[PDB]
Amino acid sequence: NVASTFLQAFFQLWDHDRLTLIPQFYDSETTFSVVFATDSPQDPASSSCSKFSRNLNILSPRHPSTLQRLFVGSNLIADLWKVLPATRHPSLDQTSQWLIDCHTFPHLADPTGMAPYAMGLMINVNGQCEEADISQNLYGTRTFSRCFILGPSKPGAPHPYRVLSDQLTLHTWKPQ
Repeated sequence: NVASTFLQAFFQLWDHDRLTLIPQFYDSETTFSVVFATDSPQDPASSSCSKFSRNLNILSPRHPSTLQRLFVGSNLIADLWKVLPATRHPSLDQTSQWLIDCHTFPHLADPTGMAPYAMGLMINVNGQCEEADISQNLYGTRTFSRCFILGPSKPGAPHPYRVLSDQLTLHTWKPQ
């Protein structure tokens, strides 16, 4: 199971050494997205994304009830990831915590040009984690859904597969 192998490594790194993930799996073609709500009072990630978008003037005003999405190109991924809260994810060994779906996506082009089509992998992850922001002194449990789109990597890549798209949706944050 490639998804389990990828997610086990991905989330362990995401907790302790996330920036390592970018050179390994991410490239110039990749896009990263975060969906969050402005309404939440004690949400650390929402404030982090909100401040980040404002600083780079990326933010576009919407109704408070309306959901907000922040998407960044390859150059901005590292800086955005830095700002996001520290997280501790439960091991995938605990089946109750994670719901993982892995599906083939045979619509991708072949970078080599050797074959007409290239095999693509789509990974959807439902999980929970412990989000802590020390500077704010905010601690809580997060509910999230994350979607990965995997395709064949470009030449000189560390790994055979790369992340074409990464979409993170922040649903609920429970204090203490």
